[PDB]
Amino acid sequence: MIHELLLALSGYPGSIFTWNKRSGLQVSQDFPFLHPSETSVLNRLCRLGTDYIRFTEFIEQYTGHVQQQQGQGGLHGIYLRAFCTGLDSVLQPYRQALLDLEQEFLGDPHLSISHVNYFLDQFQLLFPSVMVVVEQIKSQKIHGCQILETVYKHSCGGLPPVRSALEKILAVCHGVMYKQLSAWMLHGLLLDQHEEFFIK
Amino acid sequence: LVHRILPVAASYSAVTRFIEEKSSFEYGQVNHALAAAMRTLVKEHLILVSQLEQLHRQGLLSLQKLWFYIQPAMRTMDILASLATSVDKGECLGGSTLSLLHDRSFSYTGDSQAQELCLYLTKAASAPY
Amino acid sequence: CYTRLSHFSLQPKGLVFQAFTSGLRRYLQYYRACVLSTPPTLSLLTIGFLFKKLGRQLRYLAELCGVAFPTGVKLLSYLYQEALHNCSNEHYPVLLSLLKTSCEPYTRFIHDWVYSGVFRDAYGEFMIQVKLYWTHGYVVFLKHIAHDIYVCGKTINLLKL
Amino acid sequence: VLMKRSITAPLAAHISLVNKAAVDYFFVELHLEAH
Repeated sequence: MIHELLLALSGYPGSIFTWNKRSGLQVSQDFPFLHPSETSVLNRLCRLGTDYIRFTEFIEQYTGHVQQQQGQGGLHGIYLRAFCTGLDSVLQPYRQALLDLEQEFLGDPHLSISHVNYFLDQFQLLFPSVMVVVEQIKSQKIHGCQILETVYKHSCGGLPPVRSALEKILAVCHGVMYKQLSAWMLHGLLLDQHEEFFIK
Repeated sequence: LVHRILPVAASYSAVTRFIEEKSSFEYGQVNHALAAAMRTLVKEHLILVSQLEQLHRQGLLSLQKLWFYIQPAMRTMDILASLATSVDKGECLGGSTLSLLHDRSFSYTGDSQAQELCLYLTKAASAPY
Repeated sequence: CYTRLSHFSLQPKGLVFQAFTSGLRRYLQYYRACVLSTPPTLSLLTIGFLFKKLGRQLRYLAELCGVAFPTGVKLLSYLYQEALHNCSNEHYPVLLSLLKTSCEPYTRFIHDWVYSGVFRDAYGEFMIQVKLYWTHGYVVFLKHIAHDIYVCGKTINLLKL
Repeated sequence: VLMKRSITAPLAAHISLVNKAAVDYFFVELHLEAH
């Protein structure tokens, strides 16, 4: 729960922090040796691990899909494939901050959860903000270039870390937009299966 | 792990026997030269293992380190063992052992590491004929 | 899947399949070289995080091969469609390095009719096999040159006689 | 981008020479215009 917590926040659960597909990471709430207050701090940290397990499951599942053997992106195809390649790179400092926690707990044998809470309360904000960016794409079956608009309407975010983190994703998938445009504007041929780039 | 390393040991013993057998007078003019061109490739295989042994004297060598080091020798002795068995199995003397080497030069054309070994053996074996 | 790759690509039927099989071992040795050079003794999670951006590509290579499988011009064009298929992602240079050496004997077969005119066939991987004299039966790459190769060879094979 | 230029550029330079040499071989040697 000092190493099991870094392991469960790494996305590998364990039967203290019981992974449930409904309740994400869930402490099992009845313990005679710890007590209800640290349980609440553990639940508060398990929100981040729940979001991370759902993010990694979405990235593993919907790479758009694997070698692509009906397609729409994340059901098969390229623009949301650029979205997930942006998404794991955006989630990278959370991994590296966890690895830095591991070295500090390697150095000192007794560090608090309030120590971990203060170090990870900057990702405690960024994760629920990008959850809605993924959720609109899943719900409205957002096909092709409308993902570009969907991340841009939240690139007017007003948490400045959230604005910059979504800007990185927009630059990445603008990469594949510029890639298709440098084919049709330059060599005269479209290169699009079932996704589009605003020219029929 | 040593079971994975032992193929270069097995692909060495079948090369030294080929050079020891086909250096006899009955094997013509060209199969002499084919067993002639392989021994400069035997020299490098020994030199690596002596250098690794002198490195092992300092204790700065591991079993994983050795398995990393011997990767080119595992390929080069394998091509020599393939040529050795291909000359032995189908009896190849004179012009017949000059055809098979020209075939293996066409088998390896895009690697440029096994091609150069095989192309060196072709020009060296083509000297008496 | 690494063990499932060495079981599948160990042999040195088709010649372009041999070329593709020998190109795969040019990559698997790099996979064995990047491993076991960096970490003497590292943390557990460092291993799972380090081999994540690389290992999923190794699982992608299972769906490319079997672990049926075409041969000839069929395989050389299937691997081509696999390129534009997944172009802009990180699987462009590995598939491109496989295609660059999987076409290497086929370019010799093409390089016969342009330079020498000696038609070379082993098992039928060439799309073309062998008074009137013009019964070399003919019937992906651009078709603007495909029919042209067929007459560019037969002109040389007529001038030899 | 998949531009097949490394194949057809050392090839189309030779195709035209072969075909021009063949038609010229017919005309100035075997008198196809005379038949």
